[PDB]
Amino acid sequence: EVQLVESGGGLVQPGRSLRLSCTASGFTFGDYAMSWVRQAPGKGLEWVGFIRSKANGGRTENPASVKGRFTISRDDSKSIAYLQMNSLKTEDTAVYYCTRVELGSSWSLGYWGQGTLVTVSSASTKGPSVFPLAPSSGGTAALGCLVKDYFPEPVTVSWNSGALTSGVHTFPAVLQSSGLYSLSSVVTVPSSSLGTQTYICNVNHKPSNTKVDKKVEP
Amino acid sequence: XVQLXXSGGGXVQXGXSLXLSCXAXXXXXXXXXXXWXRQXREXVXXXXXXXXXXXXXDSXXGRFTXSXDXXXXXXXLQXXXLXXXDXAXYYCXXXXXXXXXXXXXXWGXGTXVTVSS
Amino acid sequence: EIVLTQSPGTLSLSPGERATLSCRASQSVSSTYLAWYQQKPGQAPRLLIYGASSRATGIPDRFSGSGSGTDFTLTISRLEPEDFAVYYCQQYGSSPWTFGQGTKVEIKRTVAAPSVFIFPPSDEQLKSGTASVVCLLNNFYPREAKVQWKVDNALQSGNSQESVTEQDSKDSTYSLSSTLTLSKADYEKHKVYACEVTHQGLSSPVTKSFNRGE
Amino acid sequence: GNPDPNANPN
Repeated sequence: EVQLVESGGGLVQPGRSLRLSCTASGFTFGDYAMSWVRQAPGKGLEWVGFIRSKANGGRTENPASVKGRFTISRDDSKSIAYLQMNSLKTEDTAVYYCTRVELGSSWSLGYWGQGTLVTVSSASTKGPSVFPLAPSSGGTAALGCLVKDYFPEPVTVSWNSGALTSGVHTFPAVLQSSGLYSLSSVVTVPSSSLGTQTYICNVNHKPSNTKVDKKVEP
Repeated sequence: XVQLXXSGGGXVQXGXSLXLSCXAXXXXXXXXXXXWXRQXREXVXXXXXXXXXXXXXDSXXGRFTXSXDXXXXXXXLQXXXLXXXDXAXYYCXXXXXXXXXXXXXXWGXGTXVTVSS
Repeated sequence: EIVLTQSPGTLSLSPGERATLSCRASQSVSSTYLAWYQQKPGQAPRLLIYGASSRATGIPDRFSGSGSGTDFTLTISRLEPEDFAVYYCQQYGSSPWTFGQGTKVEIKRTVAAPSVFIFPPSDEQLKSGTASVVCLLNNFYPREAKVQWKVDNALQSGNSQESVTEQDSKDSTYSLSSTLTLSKADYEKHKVYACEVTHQGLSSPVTKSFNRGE
Repeated sequence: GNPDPNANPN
């Protein structure tokens, strides 16, 4: 099974450098050209370079749009491909995929890793403020929690420590103009249950080592 | 403004067929979705711009179908396998939002369809 | 560079129907150097077709690619539930390698109007000097919807943000949140807060409201 | 640039 495990991503300041690693396994790494492709949030795919096999000279090609800020290298003895990114800009925020270039006369991108998120921002690392969204229909009531002003992604939200999963919607985060993220998690329940049942949202933000439990009352 | 006129109603037996028409005036409808509603207000069907598809309520899916003749400024609702509970006044409305958010600002007066044996 | 323009932007089709996707190149591309990729939300792309017409390993027969010159097509003849995804074309015969902007093939289900809920700000948040008001549109299809905020029956056009879920993998619906954020001072200048929702499945707008301090 | 990654251009 082809594996392309990207690592080295995460939060980086504007203007700084970051080196991504692609640890490959399950194939003869030295035989193949390798390529990096990125995807900014909500956007399409953009090629950001490839490197040829040693047998084919081992040299790279990069798109002019990156303005020579990126360098691709490879270590065949460790089966690792690298993407060195310099002078990073907020526009470089994206999921970065490592890919294997197929052999032969049609060199498509045959295999893709999961990708690693690179976030280029100067925002403060902080846990969210968690506020209840209080229920107040036609037999169905909605409640939730507002998970406001955290950075960076991700946060994880559960309800009643995972005992409540049916009807839950945790919305994709929105980047506020402040540079911090916000989202809401909601759940629909029978209106008849509001007077008696207990609903607690659990919010975990690992980058800030924060864990919050909030009881949501009518 | 926009004036809409439904026609083609009638009295049919269960399992029969009818074809409703909605003729528009005051605006060319080709850029706009056209929707059918009924008062058996239940959504029935919408024909978006050509290429953007037709969408249906679960109560009529597979029995009713919409189509467009933009040159005649008209949309149609083909009603097959009619049931007694399809007896209703059927309305057409134009979605004035070309991005399809359902801004139904102009309505026809409705036409009667009755299904009984 | 070679610009690849895909059409249409979004294709809404029922399982069993045929999907035809177009990819147009700003200049001619040898068919040997055109590929198609499938990507689902949260997942990496995967190769479907290479060399315009050759299926990658494990790709079912219902996928076929064709074309030449500046015009390439991907046909999915009988859509299965797992075929609904975004599809990207790519050319690798000219430097730089480029991708199209993608075509979303979404699963079409019957129309479902949203259920609407409104939430006032919490007492805890108000103590901090900010008031967030949330409007929820739940389990609707198709995706297009409009949310308008009205404050003392006056339309409020600013200070709001929206979030939409991906299409639900079980019932193929969408949900949407709109969040109006004001300072505590501005929030206390008005009595009635309301969100007004339109959707092609609603014959007329649906309003939910509350009175500040009740 | 040279778009062929499976051959030595230089």
